[PDB]
Amino acid sequence: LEGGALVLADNGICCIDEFDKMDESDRTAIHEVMEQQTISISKAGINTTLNARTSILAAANPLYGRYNPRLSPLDNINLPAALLSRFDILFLMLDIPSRDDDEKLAEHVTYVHMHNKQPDLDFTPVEPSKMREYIAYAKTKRPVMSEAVNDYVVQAYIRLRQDSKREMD
Amino acid sequence: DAVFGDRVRRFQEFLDTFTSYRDSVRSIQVYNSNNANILPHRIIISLDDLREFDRSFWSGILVEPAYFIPPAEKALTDLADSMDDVPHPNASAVSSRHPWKLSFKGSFGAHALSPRTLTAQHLNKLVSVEGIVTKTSLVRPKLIRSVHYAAKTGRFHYRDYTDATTTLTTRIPTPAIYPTEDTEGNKLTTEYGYSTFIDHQRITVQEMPEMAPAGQLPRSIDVILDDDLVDKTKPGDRVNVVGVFKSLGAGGMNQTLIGFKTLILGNTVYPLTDFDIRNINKLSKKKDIFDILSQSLAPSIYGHDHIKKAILLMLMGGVEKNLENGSHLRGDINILMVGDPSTAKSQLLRFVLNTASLAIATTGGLTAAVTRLEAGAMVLADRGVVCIDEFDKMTDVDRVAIHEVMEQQTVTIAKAGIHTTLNARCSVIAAANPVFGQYDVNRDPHQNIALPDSLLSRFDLLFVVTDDINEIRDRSISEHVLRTHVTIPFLRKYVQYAKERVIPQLTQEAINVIVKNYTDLRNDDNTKKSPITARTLETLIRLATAHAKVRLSKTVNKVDAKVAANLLRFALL
Amino acid sequence: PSIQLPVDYNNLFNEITDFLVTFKQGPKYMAMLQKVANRELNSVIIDLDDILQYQNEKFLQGTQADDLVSAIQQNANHFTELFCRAIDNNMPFPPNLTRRYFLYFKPLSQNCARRYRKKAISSKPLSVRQIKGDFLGQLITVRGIITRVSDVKPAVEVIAYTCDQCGYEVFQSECTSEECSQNQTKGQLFMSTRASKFSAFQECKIQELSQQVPVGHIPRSLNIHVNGT
Amino acid sequence: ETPHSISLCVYDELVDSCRAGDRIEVTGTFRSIPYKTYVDVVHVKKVQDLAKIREVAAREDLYSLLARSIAPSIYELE
Ligand SMILES: Nc1ncnc2c1ncn2[C@@H]1O[C@H](COP(=O)(O)OP(=O)(O)O)[C@@H](O)[C@H]1O
Ligand SMILES: [Zn+2]
Repeated sequence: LEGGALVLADNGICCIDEFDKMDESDRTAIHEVMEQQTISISKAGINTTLNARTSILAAANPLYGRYNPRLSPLDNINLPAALLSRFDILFLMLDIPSRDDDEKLAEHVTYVHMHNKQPDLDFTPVEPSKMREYIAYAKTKRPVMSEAVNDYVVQAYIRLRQDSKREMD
Repeated sequence: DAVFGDRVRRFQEFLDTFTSYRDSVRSIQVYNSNNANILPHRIIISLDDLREFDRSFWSGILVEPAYFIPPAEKALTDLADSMDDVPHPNASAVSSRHPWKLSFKGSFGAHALSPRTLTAQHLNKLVSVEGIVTKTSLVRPKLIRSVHYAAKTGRFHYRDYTDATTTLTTRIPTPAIYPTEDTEGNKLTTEYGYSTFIDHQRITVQEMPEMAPAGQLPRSIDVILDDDLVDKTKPGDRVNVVGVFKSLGAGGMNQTLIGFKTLILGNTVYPLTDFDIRNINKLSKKKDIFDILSQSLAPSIYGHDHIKKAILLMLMGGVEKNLENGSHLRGDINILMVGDPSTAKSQLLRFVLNTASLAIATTGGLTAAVTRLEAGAMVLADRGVVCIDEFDKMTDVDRVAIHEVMEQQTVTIAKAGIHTTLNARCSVIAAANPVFGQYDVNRDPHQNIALPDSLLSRFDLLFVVTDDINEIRDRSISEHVLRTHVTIPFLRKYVQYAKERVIPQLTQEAINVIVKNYTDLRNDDNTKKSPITARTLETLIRLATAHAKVRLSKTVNKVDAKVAANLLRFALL
Repeated sequence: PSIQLPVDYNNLFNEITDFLVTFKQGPKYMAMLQKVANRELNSVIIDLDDILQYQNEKFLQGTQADDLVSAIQQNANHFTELFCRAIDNNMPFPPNLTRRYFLYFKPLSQNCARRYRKKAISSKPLSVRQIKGDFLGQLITVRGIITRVSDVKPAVEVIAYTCDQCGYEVFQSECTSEECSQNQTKGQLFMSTRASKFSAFQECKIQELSQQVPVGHIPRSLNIHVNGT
Repeated sequence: ETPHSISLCVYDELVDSCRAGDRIEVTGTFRSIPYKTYVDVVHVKKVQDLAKIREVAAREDLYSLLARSIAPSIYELE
């Protein structure tokens, strides 16, 4: 076996920029990786399965290049519902010009290129070396929730479940 | 032979009269004593010092390396083992085994050569070769000295193995099967852990296409790397190698095209005026310095002053920024040109190849494909500028993969198996023509060139140039051609001086104007050649830094932002 | 030519046998040999920390001893058979034909080496790029990712032959035994796989991790041989 | 056996018994000659809880229980 992008990222994270340009042969394989964490290959008489335990983080531009406020959101993606359903925390970072928001981002970026520090002075972020250890240590835990919040979830789910029926139409 | 000892003594006298080499060895020994990692047994000897002390020994090394360098090797090894006590018994018997290698530096004179200038008259001599590394092989150790032990006797006997591929002089063929019995007939024991090994690798240095003559087949040389310098350069590196250009095998003398296998036993690897400085700095003090360097960009081509200005700024380039977080920031500027033909599109594109210190001119393979993986056209562009014509002819794979090179300035191999990251610190300039034969100004460039906005907008400056049917343009554009029926070398020195000796930095005063103009651009709702995003803010920083390169100042001033903003609006309006 | 290398195996073998018998957990390794004698254990896992502790105990008492810990790391191939000889000398035709045990070593723990003020090299995780030819014959630790795993293959070490003319067993066509050598007629050698020495063998390729690779290069690979149980 | 596979040797009246694509149960001897592990095939084959089954056979919720048992992690979908 010669490991590709997904197989190498086993027990890791795979970033896929420009995801909207992916072909059907690319995205169809993504479904099995997203859903099953495995890759099944049946070629030249070989029938094997590969471990594909990966976290998929995809960032892509809108289908029509950009977003205008008059445009509906679903028209700005080339992806069907099945892929969007397999994603979680599906973000949509629209850019809207604003004299009070572009000013902050411009000031943030211009300080990054001016000095070797983040613009914030009251907060110092954790260095990556310490971040890696804490994340690794945190990853070792296996929390289990209580039955009280277990009943809470089924109420909040129904709350969110019923709303989308009105929202979609 | 007795003369061998005299030649050894000359190197001992050479070391005595130049304390710098031996005190450096003592400093190395002290460093090794403090760690008792261990530094290798190699020092560098300047040829100029050897020439000034003993020309014959210096000339002897160059002309007869097999008869002059081993005397130097023995002299250095003897001095190293005798300058101090080497007190540790067990460690001395192993660590001091390694002979002390030599390396050469300085002016080579007639022997300063290239793979093409190198000829058979220079064979069996020491030469310095400058070229480009094409490919390398796996590092493997060379057996030097073995140690034998008989169980019935309890004493050690050692055997050496030498061959012409590492030995300067052609010794009697040593290699054979490993022995099994000693002189007494007792069965010997193979002590793997007490044998001495030296790593070995062969590289292929080639004459650069930058200097190769037209219509002639290439010249290349095989270089052997040993011991510590066995891995010093990667494929594509511009390297300077000093070694013994030596032959191997036989040219069919025993048992037709077969020639003697000439190659270089490399022993040293170095990867690659005042009056000019007094001229570059002096001429920059006039008030109109920037316009002078914009005119000298293909002066026979009329008009297109702003694109010439943009090309010059691209040549100067910005400053890639790195942080303690490990971040890398874009510092290169990319330009794309669009419109109807017959407007000197390829003429200026050709001119860039004739001006930059390093440039690659190709056409729409771009990335590394598969195994060592071949270096693509964009891969070979590191630290250079890329000139691509027929930019519309890019395939689907090229169009989707160029995104990383355009912005991140990195090339990432993610093919089946090997994964690696390759530097792509290159500025990209390209030109394109409308598919439908003629350009339509009533429609946006995305609707004409058919390249997606996600690709067109990645270029910092997008120029749409169209020859109007106006007679006044036709008069000047024809008269300038008919009229054909500060120097360029100085300009190229100016670019060489500016890109290396000055690194401008930002200042809040420039930020006061740069942020203000970007805020205005985001606020201005008028139609423009590209929708304003944060990329323009980075472009302004690069353009202002690029102008500071021209002014030869470590800081940034108001005029640097004023020019950067003005030109950016020109490419947008 | 010959040179007097200051490596006296006679002193070391005395130290190895002394360490085997005297070093308490009764003795740790003698108890292991008792387990091995009753076939309870197949692999003898020599701990270099145990030898280092033994040297420390010897040093603090003022008793003279050699630096056996460093010697084992430097020439680990030779000491593999020496420890077997000491073990065979104290366990409760060539001996290898009947040895049912396999010998292995585990490196010094960095906590113990730092505690005893020594620069351990055995346990240092090394990438295949850092593995030069100078470290040939040394005991080293390689850190990387496995890419290929060869299946289990038998591996012969000593081929055993039988001669019908004299009945002797020859261990490696015509019998070279003393009876046949003196006699004018010599028996034909026939291979016997039952008495031959066989071992389980596999080969695995290790490859560098991503952070170990300098920019612009390719992740090299190294070959690992696995033997025994 | 699995995608591994090893070579087998067949002798005498055991020929004309196996063709490509068939499934076989093998009883044989494991050999090795220089390493070349192979099987001296000695035979070739090509083709209390009974009351506990009856106790489930005659029950009334048989179909529902079997259907439910297949996917305990999946609700309903009878
Ligand atoms: N401003 C100009 N000054 C001088 N020559 C020009 C100018 N504009 C166009 N030309 C001439 O028009 C020709 C067209 O070349 P070019 O436009 O680069 O080809 P293409 O349109 O195929 O890219 C060139 O040979 C050049 O000499
Ligand atoms: Zn016999």
